[PDB]
Amino acid sequence: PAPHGGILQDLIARDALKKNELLSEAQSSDILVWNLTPRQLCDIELILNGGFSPLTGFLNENDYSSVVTDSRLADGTLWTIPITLDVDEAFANQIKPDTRIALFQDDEIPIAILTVQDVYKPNKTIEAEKVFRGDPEHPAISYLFNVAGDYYVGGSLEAIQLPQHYDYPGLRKTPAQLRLEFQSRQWDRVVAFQTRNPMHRAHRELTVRAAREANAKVLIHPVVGLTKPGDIDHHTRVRVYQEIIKRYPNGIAFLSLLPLAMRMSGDREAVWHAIIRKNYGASHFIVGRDHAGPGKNSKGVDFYGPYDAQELVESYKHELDIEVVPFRMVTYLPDEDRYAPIDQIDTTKTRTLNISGTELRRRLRVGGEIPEWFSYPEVVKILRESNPPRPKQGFSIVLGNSLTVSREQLSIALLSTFLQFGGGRYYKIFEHNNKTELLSLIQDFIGSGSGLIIPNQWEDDKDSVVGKQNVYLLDTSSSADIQLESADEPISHIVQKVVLFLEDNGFFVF
Amino acid sequence: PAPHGGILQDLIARDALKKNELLSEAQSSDILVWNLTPRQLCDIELILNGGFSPLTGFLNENDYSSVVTDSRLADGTLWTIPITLDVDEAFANQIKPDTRIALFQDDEIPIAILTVQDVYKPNKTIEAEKVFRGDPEHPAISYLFNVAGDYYVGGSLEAIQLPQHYDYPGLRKTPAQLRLEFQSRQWDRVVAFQTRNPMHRAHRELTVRAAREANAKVLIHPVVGLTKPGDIDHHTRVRVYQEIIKRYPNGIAFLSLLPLAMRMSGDREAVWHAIIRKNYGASHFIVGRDHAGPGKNSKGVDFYGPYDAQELVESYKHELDIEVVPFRMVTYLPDEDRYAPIDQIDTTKTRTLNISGTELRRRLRVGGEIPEWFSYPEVVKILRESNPPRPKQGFSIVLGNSLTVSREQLSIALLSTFLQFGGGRYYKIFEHNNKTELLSLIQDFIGSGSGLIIPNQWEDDKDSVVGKQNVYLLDTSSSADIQLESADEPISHIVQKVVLFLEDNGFFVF
Amino acid sequence: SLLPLAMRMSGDREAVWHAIIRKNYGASHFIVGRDHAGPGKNSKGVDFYGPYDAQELVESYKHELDIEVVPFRMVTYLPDEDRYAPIDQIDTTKTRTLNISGTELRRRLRVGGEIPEWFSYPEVVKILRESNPPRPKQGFSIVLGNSLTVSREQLSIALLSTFLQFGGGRYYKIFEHNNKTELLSLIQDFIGSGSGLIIPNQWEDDKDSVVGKQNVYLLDTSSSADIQLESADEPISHIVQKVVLFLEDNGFFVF
Ligand SMILES: Nc1ncnc2c1ncn2[C@@H]1O[C@H](COP(=O)(O)OP(=O)(O)O)[C@@H](O)[C@H]1O
Ligand SMILES: Nc1ncnc2c1ncn2[C@@H]1O[C@H](COP(=O)(O)OP(=O)(O)O)[C@@H](O)[C@H]1O
Ligand SMILES: Nc1ncnc2c1ncn2[C@@H]1O[C@H](COP(=O)(O)OP(=O)(O)O)[C@@H](O)[C@H]1O
Ligand SMILES: [Ca+2]
Ligand SMILES: [Ca+2]
Ligand SMILES: [Ca+2]
Ligand SMILES: [Ca+2]
Ligand SMILES: [Ca+2]
Ligand SMILES: [Ca+2]
Ligand SMILES: [Ca+2]
Ligand SMILES: [Ca+2]
Ligand SMILES: [Mg+2]
Ligand SMILES: [Mg+2]
Ligand SMILES: [Mg+2]
Ligand SMILES: [Mg+2]
Ligand SMILES: [Mg+2]
Ligand code: NA
Ligand code: NA
Ligand code: NA
Ligand code: NA
Ligand code: NA
Ligand code: NA
Ligand code: NA
Ligand code: NA
Ligand code: NA
Ligand code: NA
Ligand code: NA
Ligand code: NA
Ligand code: NA
Ligand code: NA
Ligand code: NA
Ligand code: NA
Repeated sequence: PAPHGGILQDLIARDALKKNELLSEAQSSDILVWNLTPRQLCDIELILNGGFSPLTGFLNENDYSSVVTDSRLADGTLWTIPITLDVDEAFANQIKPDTRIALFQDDEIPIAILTVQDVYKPNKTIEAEKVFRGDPEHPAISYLFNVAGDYYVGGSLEAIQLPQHYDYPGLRKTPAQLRLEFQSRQWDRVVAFQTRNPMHRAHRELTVRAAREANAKVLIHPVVGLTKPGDIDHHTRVRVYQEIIKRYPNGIAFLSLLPLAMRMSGDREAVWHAIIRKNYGASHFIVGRDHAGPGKNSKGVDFYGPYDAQELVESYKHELDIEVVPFRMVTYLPDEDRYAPIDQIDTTKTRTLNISGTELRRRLRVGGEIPEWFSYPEVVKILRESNPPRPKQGFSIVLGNSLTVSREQLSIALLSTFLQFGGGRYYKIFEHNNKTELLSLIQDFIGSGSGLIIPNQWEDDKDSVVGKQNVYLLDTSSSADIQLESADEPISHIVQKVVLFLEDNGFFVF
Repeated sequence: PAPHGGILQDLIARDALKKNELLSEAQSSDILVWNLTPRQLCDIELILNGGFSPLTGFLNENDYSSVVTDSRLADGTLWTIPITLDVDEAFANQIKPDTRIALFQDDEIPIAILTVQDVYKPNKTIEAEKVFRGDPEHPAISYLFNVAGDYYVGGSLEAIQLPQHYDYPGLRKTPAQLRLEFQSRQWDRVVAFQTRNPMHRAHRELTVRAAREANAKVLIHPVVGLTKPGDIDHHTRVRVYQEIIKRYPNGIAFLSLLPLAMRMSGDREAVWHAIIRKNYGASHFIVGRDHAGPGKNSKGVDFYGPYDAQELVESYKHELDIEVVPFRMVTYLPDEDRYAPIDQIDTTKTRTLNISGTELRRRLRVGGEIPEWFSYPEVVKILRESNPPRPKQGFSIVLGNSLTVSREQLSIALLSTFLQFGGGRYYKIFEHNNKTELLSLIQDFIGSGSGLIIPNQWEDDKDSVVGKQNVYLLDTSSSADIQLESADEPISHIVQKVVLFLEDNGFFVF
Repeated sequence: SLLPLAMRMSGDREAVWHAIIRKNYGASHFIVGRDHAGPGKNSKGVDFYGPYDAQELVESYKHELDIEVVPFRMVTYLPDEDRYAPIDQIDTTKTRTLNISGTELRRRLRVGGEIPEWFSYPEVVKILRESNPPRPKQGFSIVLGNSLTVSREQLSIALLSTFLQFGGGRYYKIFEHNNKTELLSLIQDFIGSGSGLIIPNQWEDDKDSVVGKQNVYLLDTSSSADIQLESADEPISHIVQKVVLFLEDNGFFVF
């Protein structure tokens, strides 16, 4: 179909003969400069290549406002997710309309020149409530208040180059490129599948049913920009994707990475995804159970209904101009050894089985087996590889402040004890001396699979610097992970408590 | 047999009723204090428990001198290795005979009180030449000039407690304890086997032949103090030992760890080992090929003859008072599938096979297979565990100073590139800013299996702080590990050069 | 078809006989390969019959036998071509051959050694191993020599308790024969059953014939003892180690 708005806004192509000129300007000693944030680098790349057609810059207050209260741009164009350039009060104060800002990446690569139209201070509460449904735990809302700048700068863009990427160099197809790919193959019907997790049997089966139902070729269009905090990294996922694609019949599917920054905005996001995919050249778009949803909040309540996205997309049907292929929960059928949409089976006279993400996360962490029927073995291998079971995980033991025994001696005792177990983990007594340059390394080591023995706590003001994962506190405090009987407890006693704690949590296996 | 000199000098036992008193003195605000070095902690523990009988303190100039030129103590007692308390000029200058020094461990645990007899400044060249054969590459000589203090403090000792150890708590038997062990079992003939490497098939067979020839039980008495730089760590070895001991027939062998600090002093060391083992209660002592030798120097010449130790031990035969069980190179016989002393086979009409240490080190580093006939599979598994093949090893890439491209961008490019390979390694751009507190972590990460991308070199004055292993230099310099064509070489070009280099070196396997 | 014939191992004469027998049984052709019906070599290593004496004798009686003889030259293995063939059809010069002799096979079976996939079929080898078990599965007997001066009762118990701790499936017993042949004749039944027997003392020479010498070892100071003691009064623990290591050296024990 035609790109949203009718015109593919590939500004890289549009501004080709301006490149050298824009470049010089971007590099002048007088232009105002803003180094894009991660999500901003994600958004700007989708703007500059026509992925966000009709957009051609970041939303001004007029367009922004309409998107928030209307799910439409000011001119009425269907558009549900606001794409804005969020800056701080400091930077904002130097901006005036007509001003031109050079937007850099990594403070080194000139990306584009923004021509300021306005500078407004959005009401984050409204955006939170109206666009993301107001639950404070919602990924988009937390980002909105905890990461996003408080001032939005609207304005038109002029492309210099798309953000730089040194990984998966040829796989990040642009709308024009993809469109050219489908064309060289004479693909006039393509059903796109969005995804931010690894693909298992259910997915392969669901995408193939789609391909069969729609009579169209398959485009595995995974998101490699920004997803949900805690998701599997995209590298591991690309591997999973490249492997699973080999399970489809020869010549039926194409893999292209989308550098989109998700919002986990359930239904609104689905509408947005469809618009994006249309721009990229797709004729059909899959929308399954809880599309783009962030699951449930800590209270166990749903951020979105399992089919809210499908319903919203359906209501915008005659406007989207891209065919939606909706799916009901695709589950496993033991007795027939096959998958199928839940709406096609009698959940009464047929048994179903389902390993949820939580359940999978758990198996991977315990080294548990994952059913041959659940996912393909190569996929699971890749997953285990970057999401190792406890006996391969790193950790850190912190000698609480309440501790009254010799910290030096207790440290050594823990070190020498861990050492005898053997098994391949690296251990170290890590003294941070409250130096954040050190505190920031604690997780790098845990991430490397190492066991760190930390002689003492760090200032509360520095706590943010440290990644709490696999970081256990040894103290008499009720809120200690490994609680001591008393601050003066004999070392050997403490050592056993710690060993048994770590062994009870899978770090040690004898 | 009786301990050397006739009296077991278990000073812990001797000074039992002085402990509280010595303790108080050691902790007085007026006594001179010296924190023992690693080798000194190894030596003092062998002195305090009677392992170095007849010694009861560190050698004074008279005794030291005799050992160096006579291989005997001043009184004529056969003794080949000098055991001295080496301190620096600063400390030495505060010492006077009759002075009492409190010797601590980790600046916290009071070990003993030394009563100074003298303070002399040895001629390290004579000791080097006369005791260790003068080759500068010799482990004991290098230590002598590079680590040992320049002033020796002779004097008698008074025990407070043996150095503290939190690992393998019950396995470090003292001479008295071991003697009691052998006794409770009614072992009146025990052949001891010294070792600082892992034990393979040859070892098991040779120690069993010894047990059969000598009609004695087997004592696997491994060194866990200090050995040769580069040796397998003692923890990995203790595991190897505890595993291999299960291959001997039920009730024939005993394992006890010896906290001795080796000198790699070939023949002199063998004589010493025999004296030590006798003190510990052994009736027989094995002395095989190149006993306690450090191999060859970089020039490929032998530090000691393959049987120099056997010959020296043989010349001191009637003095040692402990039976020596000599062995000729024990090798493998393919066709008969068995091991045997080289002196018992016709190297003419029978074929032999031998995987040397170098060869083994190599296989372990490439992930190569180790013959079922060479070592036991569990042993090899443990070895692989702590001596992982390249695809599991950590490394560091250093952006040379000559580099002219963007260091930030090249770093990110290398990061993103390594990331796509997947496979379990952790990567990080590590900025040290010449801070030694950071430089000193480079090897901790390499040791943890991580790949570090270092944006720039460090001051030459700080070079010592970093462990050179798996640390590669990317530069135009002729002496660069990964040599660049030119300082301005395009990033993608550099990235490929680095990738292929790492892949050529086993770090990456596709 | 099974032939209840009692062989004579009479090489060439026997081959002629076999042909006559097979003809009676209805055969039209009879194979006569290398060293047909020969008993190998005597202890001195000399051949009882030439490798082809049988073929030659059969050939001389050719027109009388009235049954066709199909002679074969040593059929051997060819590694590089992975196939068998008569030695007379290959150039033992430009082609390499391999051969696992009976002795060699007997040996592998006794040590639990592997037998090449190319030598025999795996099911065959399994069946062979089953009834010709490797040493760690074999039975044996230790005999406390007459020269022994230590307590026979105590040494017996010591050996019993020691073997017991090794575990692994073998059955052990102190077997007193009291020179009764009805008992001596059971020694091999037990060895044959895989058991380890500890025999407190020797048996009269007149009864020696009654016992099957296989896997029966003599512990004594005598020069002709299988496990030689240093002295008749050697302490028990010392003797026990000597015996254990002897048995382990002979594959009976594997740790
Ligand atoms: N079991 C399932 N049944 C139907 N649809 C599914 C199922 N699992 C995943 N999907 C759909 O696959 C697509 C991508 O899956 P996933 O990455 O987990 O979520 P997201 O929608 O956040 O990208 C979504 O449209 C989702 O609704
Ligand atoms: N293949 C061998 N043949 C003969 N003796 C050997 C062999 N391997 C090891 N040994 C002997 O085993 C003992 C311990 O071996 P090792 O740990 O390698 O050396 P070290 O003497 O430095 O502890 C030494 O007496 C050594 O000479
Ligand atoms: N490798 C061989 N090459 C040629 N002939 C063989 C070979 N092996 C066995 N034969 C022949 O197979 C027949 C039966 O073999 P075998 O049972 O070992 O001997 P026997 O003649 O005593 O029954 C004999 O004719 C023998 O010569
Ligand atoms: Ca704010
Ligand atoms: Ca729900
Ligand atoms: Ca207390
Ligand atoms: Ca010096
Ligand atoms: Ca040599
Ligand atoms: Ca140039
Ligand atoms: Ca012959
Ligand atoms: Ca006697
Ligand atoms: Mg990009
Ligand atoms: Mg989902
Ligand atoms: Mg100690
Ligand atoms: Mg050696
Ligand atoms: Mg035959
Ligand atoms: Na249309
Ligand atoms: Na910079
Ligand atoms: Na509100
Ligand atoms: Na349709
Ligand atoms: Na709903
Ligand atoms: Na538990
Ligand atoms: Na003596
Ligand atoms: Na201290
Ligand atoms: Na020599
Ligand atoms: Na003597
Ligand atoms: Na002797
Ligand atoms: Na090479
Ligand atoms: Na003949
Ligand atoms: Na006839
Ligand atoms: Na014929
Ligand atoms: Na032997």
